[PDB]
Amino acid sequence: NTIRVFLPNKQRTVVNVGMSLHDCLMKALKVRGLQPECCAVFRLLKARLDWNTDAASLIGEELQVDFL
Amino acid sequence: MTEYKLVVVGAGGVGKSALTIQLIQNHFVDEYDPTIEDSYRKQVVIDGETCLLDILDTAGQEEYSAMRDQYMRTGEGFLCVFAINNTKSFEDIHHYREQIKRVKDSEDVPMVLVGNKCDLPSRTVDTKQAQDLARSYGIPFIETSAKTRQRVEDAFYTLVREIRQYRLKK
Ligand SMILES: Nc1nc2c(ncn2[C@@H]2O[C@H](COP(=O)(O)OP(=O)(O)NP(=O)(O)O)[C@@H](O)[C@H]2O)c(=O)[nH]1
Ligand SMILES: [Mg+2]
Repeated sequence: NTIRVFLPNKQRTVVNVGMSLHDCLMKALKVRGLQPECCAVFRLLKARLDWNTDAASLIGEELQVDFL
Repeated sequence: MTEYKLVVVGAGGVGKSALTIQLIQNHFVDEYDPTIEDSYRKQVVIDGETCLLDILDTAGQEEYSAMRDQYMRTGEGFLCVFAINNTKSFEDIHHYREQIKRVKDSEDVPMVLVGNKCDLPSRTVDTKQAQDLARSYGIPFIETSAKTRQRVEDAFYTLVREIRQYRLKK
């Protein structure tokens, strides 16, 4: 139950997943100096996802966080 | 701008992530958050020169060991971390180093041995024993504390200097 997430500035994380995308990516963004309120999260193969989306609903797919 | 691909390896719970986060920013995580894989990028100044570090923070838990071959092939230098109150993690260093050399098919791979958690009074690996291990490997040894930031920058920067010299050995 993992999701690979590409992050801004050529970074990446793998998160183990029932909580939303915001809650489970908050820490990865914070330690890299990124405010979630300044970013959007997308599902690859890009379509923007709501930050409150259930992370469990995205298990197996690859996500990307980009500056807004 | 010169770039360095650093990889932090070692048994679970030795402090790889705490050390990496302390380098990236001043912050000490005091919680259980095992890593699967995390990559960080930071521009730093080392010996007056601006450098770009790409740091791969790896999983200590063996369930994720299938990822090791790939990151050992790609990494340019390895921060080999044990905890000074965990003799098992010190014993694990040997096999991490051997596997890196096996995967890269080379006996000369930039590495630094790091004994973390030196803020703890309870120690099971003497500094002298770890220094001697590093001496026989031919690599630097540094004792660190992610909690107090003691020698954290020194550890990563020493690894960069090892890579910088290895590239010129060409
Ligand atoms: N006292 C002390 N505790 C530390 C130090 N560094 C890390 N810790 C604690 O040790 C535990 C493990 O730290 P962590 O960085 O997550 O270890 P890890 O090597 O990344 N684990 P994993 O391989 O599973 O991802 C956490 O409780 C962290 O607070 C240190 O220098 N001193
Ligand atoms: Mg970790």
